[PDB]
Amino acid sequence: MRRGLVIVGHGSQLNHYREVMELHRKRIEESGAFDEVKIAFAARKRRPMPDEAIREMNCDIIYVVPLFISYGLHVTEDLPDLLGFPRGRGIKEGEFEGKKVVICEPIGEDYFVTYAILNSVFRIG
Amino acid sequence: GMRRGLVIVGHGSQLNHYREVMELHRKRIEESGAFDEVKIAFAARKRRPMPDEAIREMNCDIIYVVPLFISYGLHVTEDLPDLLGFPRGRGIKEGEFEGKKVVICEPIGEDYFVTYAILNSVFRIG
Repeated sequence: MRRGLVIVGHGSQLNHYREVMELHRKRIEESGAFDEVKIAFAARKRRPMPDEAIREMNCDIIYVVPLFISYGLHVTEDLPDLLGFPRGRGIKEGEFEGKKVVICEPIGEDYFVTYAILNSVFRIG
Repeated sequence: GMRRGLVIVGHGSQLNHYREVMELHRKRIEESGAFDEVKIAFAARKRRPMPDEAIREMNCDIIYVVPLFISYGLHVTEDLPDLLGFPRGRGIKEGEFEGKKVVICEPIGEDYFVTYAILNSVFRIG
């Protein structure tokens, strides 16, 4: 099957943020775990918006991952509104111009982010 | 072996889930034993505790201040160093704050652990 990923970020006035999104895009695309990998933004009218990434992708299922720490306003309101998806917390399985689309949970709670905190001190790799 | 502390510095939210995420990271690292002390603080919209207050509560040689942020944005390059009286800009920053050694570390954004966290929002292992 063809499985898609869209990474949805906040963006920033400073360039580093977009550059970080492109870094994960490239790392994940070159791994081959998904057939298609794109980035999108969910704040400040930043482009691409999630709908623009999704419309370009020809996949049987597309996962949208919020690159955000918590269930806040951007994740529970801005992102769902942008997709026409339900507001609030939790994973959301939906259809979007006849494609299957699942918004995932924010990364914040993951043990890998605990480890990223540790590794900001330990600098392993 | 030196007395090492960690201050995790976050953005916060008008909703509750950010504070609980911060608390969960603090609690995980406290129980792991990796550091002598772990505290949380905030670097947006006058949120509390601020980094200066977390540090003043700490009994350590060195304190590593870790930005819980994706990038070197306005919060990382302006708010966080202003709240510490450190100069603005990119990069790691090491100095002293009222007599204790403080290292502002890099934000977590570029870590391979963030790439894997992205993968695990999909794969949901653990």
